[PDB]
Amino acid sequence: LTVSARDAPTKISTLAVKVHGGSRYATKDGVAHLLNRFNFQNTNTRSALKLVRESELLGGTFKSTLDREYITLKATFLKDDLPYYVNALADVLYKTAFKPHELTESVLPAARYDYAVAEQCPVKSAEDQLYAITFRKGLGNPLLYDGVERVSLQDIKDFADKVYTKENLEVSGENVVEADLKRFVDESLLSTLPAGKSLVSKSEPKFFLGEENRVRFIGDSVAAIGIPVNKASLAQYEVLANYLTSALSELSGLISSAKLDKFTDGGLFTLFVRDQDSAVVSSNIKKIVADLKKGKDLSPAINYTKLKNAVQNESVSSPIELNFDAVKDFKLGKFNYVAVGDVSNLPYLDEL
Amino acid sequence: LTVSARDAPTKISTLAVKVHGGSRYATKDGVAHLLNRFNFQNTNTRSALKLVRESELLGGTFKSTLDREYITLKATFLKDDLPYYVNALADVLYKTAFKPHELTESVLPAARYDYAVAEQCPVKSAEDQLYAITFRKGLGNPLLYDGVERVSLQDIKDFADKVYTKENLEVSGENVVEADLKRFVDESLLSTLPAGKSLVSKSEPKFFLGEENRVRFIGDSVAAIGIPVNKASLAQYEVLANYLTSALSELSGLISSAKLDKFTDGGLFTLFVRDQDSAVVSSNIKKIVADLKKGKDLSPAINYTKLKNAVQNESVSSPIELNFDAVKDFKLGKFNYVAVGDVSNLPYLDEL
Amino acid sequence: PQSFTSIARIGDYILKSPVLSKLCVPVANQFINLAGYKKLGLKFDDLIAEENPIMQTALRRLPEDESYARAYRIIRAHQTELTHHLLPRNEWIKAQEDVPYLLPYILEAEAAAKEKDELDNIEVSK
Amino acid sequence: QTKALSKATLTDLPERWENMPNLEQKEIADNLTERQKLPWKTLNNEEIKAAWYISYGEWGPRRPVH
Amino acid sequence: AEVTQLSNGIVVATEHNPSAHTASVGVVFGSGAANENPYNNGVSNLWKNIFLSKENSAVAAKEGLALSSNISRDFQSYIVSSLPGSTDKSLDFLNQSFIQQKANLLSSSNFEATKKSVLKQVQDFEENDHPNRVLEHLHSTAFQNTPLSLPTRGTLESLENLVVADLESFANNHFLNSNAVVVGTGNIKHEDLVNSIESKNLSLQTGTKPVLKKKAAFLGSEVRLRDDTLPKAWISLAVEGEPVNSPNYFVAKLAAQIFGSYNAFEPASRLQGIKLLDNIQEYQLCDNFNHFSLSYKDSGLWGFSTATRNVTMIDDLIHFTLKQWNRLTISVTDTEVERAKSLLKLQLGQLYESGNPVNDANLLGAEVLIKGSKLSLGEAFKKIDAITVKDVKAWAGKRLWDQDIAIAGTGQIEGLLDYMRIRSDMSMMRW
Repeated sequence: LTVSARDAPTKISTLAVKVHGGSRYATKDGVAHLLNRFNFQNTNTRSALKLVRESELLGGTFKSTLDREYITLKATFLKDDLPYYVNALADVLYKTAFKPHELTESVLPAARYDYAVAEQCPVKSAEDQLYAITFRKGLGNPLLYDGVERVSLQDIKDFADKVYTKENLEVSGENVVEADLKRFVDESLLSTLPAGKSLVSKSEPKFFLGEENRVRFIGDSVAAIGIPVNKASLAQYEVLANYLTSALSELSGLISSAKLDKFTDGGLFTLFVRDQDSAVVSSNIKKIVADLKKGKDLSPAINYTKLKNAVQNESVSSPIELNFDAVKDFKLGKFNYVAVGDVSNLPYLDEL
Repeated sequence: LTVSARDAPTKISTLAVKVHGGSRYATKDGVAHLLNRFNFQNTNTRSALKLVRESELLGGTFKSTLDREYITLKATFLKDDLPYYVNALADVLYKTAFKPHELTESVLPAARYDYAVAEQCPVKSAEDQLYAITFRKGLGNPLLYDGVERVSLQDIKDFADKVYTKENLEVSGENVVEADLKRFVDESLLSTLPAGKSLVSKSEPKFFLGEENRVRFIGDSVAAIGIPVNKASLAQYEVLANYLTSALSELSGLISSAKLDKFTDGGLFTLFVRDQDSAVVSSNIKKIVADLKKGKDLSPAINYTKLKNAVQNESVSSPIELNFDAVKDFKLGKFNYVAVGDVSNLPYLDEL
Repeated sequence: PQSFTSIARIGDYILKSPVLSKLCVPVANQFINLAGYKKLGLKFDDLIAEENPIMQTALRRLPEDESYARAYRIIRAHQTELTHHLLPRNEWIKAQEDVPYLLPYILEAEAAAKEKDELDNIEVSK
Repeated sequence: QTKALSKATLTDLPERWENMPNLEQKEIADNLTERQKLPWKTLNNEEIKAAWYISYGEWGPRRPVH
Repeated sequence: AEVTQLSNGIVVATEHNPSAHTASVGVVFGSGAANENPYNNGVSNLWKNIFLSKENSAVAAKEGLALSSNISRDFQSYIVSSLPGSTDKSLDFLNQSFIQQKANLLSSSNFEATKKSVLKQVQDFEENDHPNRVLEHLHSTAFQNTPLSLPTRGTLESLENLVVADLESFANNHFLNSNAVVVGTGNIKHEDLVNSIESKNLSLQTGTKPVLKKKAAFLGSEVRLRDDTLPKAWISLAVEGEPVNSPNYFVAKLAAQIFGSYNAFEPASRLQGIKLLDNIQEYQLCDNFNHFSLSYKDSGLWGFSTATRNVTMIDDLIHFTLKQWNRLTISVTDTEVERAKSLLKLQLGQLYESGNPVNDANLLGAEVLIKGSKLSLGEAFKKIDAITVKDVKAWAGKRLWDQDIAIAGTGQIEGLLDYMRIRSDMSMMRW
């Protein structure tokens, strides 16, 4: 129950409850996706229809987002409607109904739609293959439920009992008085959640290097590399991720995408080359790693990196605050590799 | 044009033209499968309907089978109808029509059915993953067409006149007079075929060891190990394959199956452990590798596998002529490993 | 076309009263016995007419084993009256077995539909 | 000392006793005569139904007149 | 070709084939699952599976012997196959563990493990193998309350009451010298087999099997094990057919071969010369069919089985195949008979003349056990070549035209009509 708020002279407020309950902490494969798709169904006192109708008549919307580390419950609204949305989020966390007819009618088809639209992108396929071969049963758990191991409703209730605790959540408001928000998150049902324990680890997530995975796919072909990053080398890989997709590099005509996912205890640098034929993406990824194995100076891209990091941490005000000033050179060491698509024409890891 | 036959005082003859045109020799992925499904469509002088409705009245059937090395064109018939069937198979090899309406109406739906029936068995998935991670671009080709790289009709015609050459085929006849078969294979259209090159290579197929692959799948989970075998140690692994499935071994209740695919330049020993829940598959495959990493005395199973080899060389007549007597001991070295199914609970190659 | 919330409201007011429960429940039990649906092997919730969206949602939300038992009791009732007999006396639905099983599903679907039609005719107090 | 018979050759004897291939009628009468020599609290009540029926059942000579 | 002799109590039959590389001996009894009650149903399955235990088969594997066995309606066999020089190791094994010293096989802690795996085996049969379980249900509703109505694997409710006393009781009643043929196929010669079965003085048992009090009678009936959670609809449907040693045995085989088998997904199975295909192909009525002629000792079965996913047009599939059956009585052509003759000669040649000598042992044992000898393949071909169109028309007027049928179905068989519409399809109103 960390409660932080950032005031503004502005019409629209937003309010996010972030719990550490994402796919990192999934006891079964995809129980976090089903809890996320379950989030704003009906509670004991208010139906899910009544919440949507009353919030529309009051002027706001709810959303629930799932990433690897978090489950986020966001509410965007007009500024002086704050305690309604606080009590709505508190009721969603405290007392959700967990009915089998809501599992089988509205939650499971929504999750099936989510997985069916994430399968069609070979970049997300390669990204989760990358996560799975770098970290195995920590962050390598799958993001979305695909029914490979069957998740019953009692599993969803048990996962919600595990992660919806008082020590595992953060209340984060934007354009809202902090004294009013702090008065409204006690005087509530957030202050009678179980004071469990916070599931975040302070250790290192036990990475793996030199791994390779190839999956066939009809459509675009994607060759991807991935490098696990510890905590102290985070700024260097962020300057690399902004250098490789900018005009300073010779390689962004070849690199389709490149980013760095940052967590509390490290991160993963991902690079994706994508095209519709395999000769182009093969020669491209060979050129990328052949000229990343020779060094690159990244000190041109430091100010550009400070700019992009400012514009992408303007949104959330719990960022990581890297330094960026002590980064000079990069040389590619060992890395994990994923082929997706026409895998018998994409290169292997020992050919890179 | 090696013609060989073997008489018998019986009623059913069986001709076979076997072509070195399997997946190992495929140019694009699944061209051997599409040529195999194309095989008995219509020729330039006789329709595919006329062939079936005259072969039924003469009393015989045609078939054509695909594996990694061969495309086999088999004709099972009543004994004194032999020149009809040698001219039928000669017409199929020499002059088949290759019409695009035949590609889009018969051959592509038949191949789609073959892929969809082999996709549901997780042992076929694990076997092709095993082949692909052991051998990479020769024998590790995909066996069936699944449309990841698009095969045209001109690709099928090019593969057909690449592999349907006079030096790349054998003619083998069960219950056939050999003098009359040799007289009927010349004075035919197997004399007009191009005297091309024989595609079989007497090298070693360049295996890879220590590889691992994990495939998501809904249903039964399979853990498979695979060991490439040279020409010398072929029979030690055959004795091992017949020892592990017989009642001599205490591991026969844990092993779903175990076999050794033999070629003219070595082979692959595959072992599959399959059920419906990942805890039993993990426990069993850990027990299998922990027992095989210690020694196994294979000398009890020698006469048993002499019988088994006689049995399985009654059906085929591809004799590899193995020793079986110098086989004394086995100890597992390095091996490739495939986990198909609930791969978040199946063990990795680290833990085996 | 009387809603089950009305039936449940009147019935609960009857059953929680001291006087008229002890008068009105024996005549109800005699009414149930003389109805004679139990002699055909049917519980009462098999008798509710199902061609309306409330009962279709309740039968869709009914669990899988109860639905198979209900389907067998209906097919057995049709086969019994097709022969103009009754079920034998050991096959009659007993009084402790005649439970309301579809009633919570019908009641929650009816409450959801009434809340929906109250929200569709809502009026803000401005 | 002859112990009890199998369950699954004497379950419901009084209805399949006459569809009986007639050799095993003998090798089911004799072991019941053998089993009767024990103390009568030994016997399970499946055979006491069967031993009564072979003696006193309405079959063979005790078939009804119509 | 086949030779068959009679020792002091045992009949011995061999099919010597000197170009084979395995030899295979064994004993074929004459009491399959048609010699059981509804209460010891599954005894022959338990004997099949305690003959193939791991500790019984390890002893055979150390000597290079491979065990095989088969439970059918009429017969049951127990076959030991090995290399051609080691036929007497096989005869020694079959004697010393199955015939005389069967007290180690019937151990408890072996019976319990085998009974547990047989229970698991039939439990996975009854809920996963759909065409064969409706063929067993067609048998169990066509021949009901007669001994041919029993499933060969047994029943989960029946099998869990079995003990070792039932197995040894069945062994005493049926594993006899009067009931058994000792078979030898592969390249074992006959004189060596009789010399080594009189060298050892092999004797099985000395009684005589009980004779069943009622014969199998075909009852026109139906059974519907419908299950809407399955993808397809599996339907078997049959009339009473010819038993073995009929004069109309090969006419029934030929009349089933006229309509043949079909697979919707093999392109050379769509081009066959059957006139049923150009009625069921236009709307894709079925996935597959096969027309069978099952012959037993008492009675027989003649019919077909289909699996279809077109669950809305099951009744027209049934209607079109039964209106094709009517043509056998009325208007079967010369050409259909010649085509079925050639295909039947091919099918029998592939069945008998095959490389496997286990299958030859099963076939030779059942044939010599039921009729004292074995009809050669040349005489079978000369009996197939003599069939005319009038023989098919006479047989179909006798056995097919307007006869009672037996139906079994599972899956989505709501679209399958009742007994009376299908039975009224069995005879058209002469148009």
